[PDB]
Amino acid sequence: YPQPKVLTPCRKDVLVVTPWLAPIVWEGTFNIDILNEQFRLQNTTIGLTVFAIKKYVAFLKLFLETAEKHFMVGHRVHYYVFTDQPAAVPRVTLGTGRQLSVLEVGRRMEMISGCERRFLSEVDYLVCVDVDMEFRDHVGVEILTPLFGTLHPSFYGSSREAFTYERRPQSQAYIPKDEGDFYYMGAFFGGSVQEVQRLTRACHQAMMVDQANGIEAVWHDESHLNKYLLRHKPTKVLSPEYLWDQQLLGWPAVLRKLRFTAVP
Amino acid sequence: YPQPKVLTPCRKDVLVVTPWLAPIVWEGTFNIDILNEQFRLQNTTIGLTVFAIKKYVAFLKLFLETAEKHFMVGHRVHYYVFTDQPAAVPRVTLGTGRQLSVLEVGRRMEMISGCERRFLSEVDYLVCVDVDMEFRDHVGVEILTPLFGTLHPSFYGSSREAFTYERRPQSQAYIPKDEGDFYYMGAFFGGSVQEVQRLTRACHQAMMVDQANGIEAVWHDESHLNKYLLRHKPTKVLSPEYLWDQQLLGWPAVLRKLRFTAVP
Ligand SMILES: O=c1ccn([C@@H]2O[C@H](COP(=O)(O)OP(=O)(O)O)[C@@H](O)[C@H]2O)c(=O)[nH]1
Ligand SMILES: O=c1ccn([C@@H]2O[C@H](COP(=O)(O)OP(=O)(O)O)[C@@H](O)[C@H]2O)c(=O)[nH]1
Ligand SMILES: OC[C@H]1O[C@@H](O)[C@H](O)[C@@H](O)[C@H]1O
Ligand SMILES: OC[C@H]1O[C@@H](O)[C@H](O)[C@@H](O)[C@H]1O
Repeated sequence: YPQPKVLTPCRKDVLVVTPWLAPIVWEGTFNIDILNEQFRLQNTTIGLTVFAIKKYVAFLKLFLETAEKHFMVGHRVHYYVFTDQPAAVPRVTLGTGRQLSVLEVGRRMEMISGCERRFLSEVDYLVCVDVDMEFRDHVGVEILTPLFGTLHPSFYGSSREAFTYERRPQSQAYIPKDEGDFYYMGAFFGGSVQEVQRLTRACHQAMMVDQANGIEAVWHDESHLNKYLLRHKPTKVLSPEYLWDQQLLGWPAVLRKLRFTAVP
Repeated sequence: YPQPKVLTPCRKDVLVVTPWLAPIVWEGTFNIDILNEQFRLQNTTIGLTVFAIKKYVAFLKLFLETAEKHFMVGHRVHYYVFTDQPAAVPRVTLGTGRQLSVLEVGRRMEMISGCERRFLSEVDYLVCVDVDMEFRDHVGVEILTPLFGTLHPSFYGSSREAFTYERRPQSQAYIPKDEGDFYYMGAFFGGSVQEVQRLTRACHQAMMVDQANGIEAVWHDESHLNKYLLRHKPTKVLSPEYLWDQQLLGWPAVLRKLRFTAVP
């Protein structure tokens, strides 16, 4: 492979590492051949969780189809579809080493954290996403790490005072005006099973405290996710390549790939 | 602290992440306040090993004195001085939470890997350096990670064909002309105790194989270190700030700090 050269940065237009030395994942920063070998040597299994409740079942066909094309191809994958309509889950043909479980429900942080023992035995990493999305390009093992969040596409160019963190100190999700690294979106986070269970258990515990005190954070679990990732910093951060809306935001030059996007 | 901004890289003159998403540690890439808190929360202890055999005992006073000023200040530190002259080890006054053990000898990869049980109980990380050096500036927890190597100061601008890897395929340290990420120097490596014991055990095993086959790698343990870090890629790479010789190489603009340098 091309020899990296220490005096020629690959990307000079974007921050590629956080101040706590976590990689920020952009096209041009990783050699996927290297990463694939590292992960295949450990026989890595990746769990992907998606909620499809009521009308949202309609998004599953395109979500699954495009995950088969782009999501961890070559690696073991276990999709977990949480739904109130098990009969509505479309039968999508899967590649080898890939499987799908339907988990009938009848919220997300709770549901992710009481499926606890099942995830620990079955997968090495968990990735938690929204269902009303599609994969358009590679999303692979470059994202994998103990704990990751994703830069919210509307706020990656913003100053922190503008971040819509929870601002009331009455809420467990409270973050002062002068604190904050990034604004992560709730739609794409993950990590090792142990770290995701820690995060979702914390967020759930914090939501219950707010509920008992008669307050809902301004953006619900995303507020708590942001407070958690402030205090427990992620070991990788995904760039907005990993969570985009072309309809609302276009295709800026800074995004060399649009990998996982909102459905119009 | 200053808010990192995703569209303003801190350093645009240097590669700050490897193609396998390991940070390359340069001044300007890390907020040490963040890192210090993370490590102090775990009550981190760092072991620093140094060999001072024969004449090399003379380098210990300045090495230890300047380590006290610059090396992991604020954190727990355990110096391990391997020497053939225990009475020649200078008595240097140490800061709180810091200790020094004198290990009488009567090579390095062997010696590091049979002190195995002692390191596992006493320290969380191990750092292995040459003694004929001095600390001139901060060397702290930014370096800490499961496995790290350091860019050899003479070769960081070079192409791989120029790297003085072992080129004879008869040697365990053999690396083909078209393979190779970097040229790491043997003078500064480390990691978790488990990873350093794995590395030094591998290098030792490989040296014995070469010795049994009547061959010495061209640069001895540095050759084996380079073969190991090719096949087991380091989780952080230190920039040449961490291993420099101002007499031979000056003080280039690209080096904002000279942290650990050869003694003239
Ligand atoms: O009725 C619903 C609402 C939400 N969701 C899941 O939670 C996410 C949030 O959807 P969004 O917040 O865009 O809709 P809203 O929060 O406004 O109901 C969806 O992607 C689904 O993955 C769902 O399955 N059914
Ligand atoms: O007689 C010796 C040679 C080496 N060393 C240790 O191993 C390192 C290598 O020294 P160097 O290779 O510069 O000297 P040489 O390898 O030419 O003997 C030294 O820093 C010491 O840390 C030592 O203690 N005594
Ligand atoms: O301010 C945060 C909000 O940003 C909106 O753009 C987004 O659609 C919401 O889901 C929420 O993340
Ligand atoms: O080619 C590798 C060699 O480079 C020299 O500059 C160095 O002093 C030697 O110790 C060895 O590392």
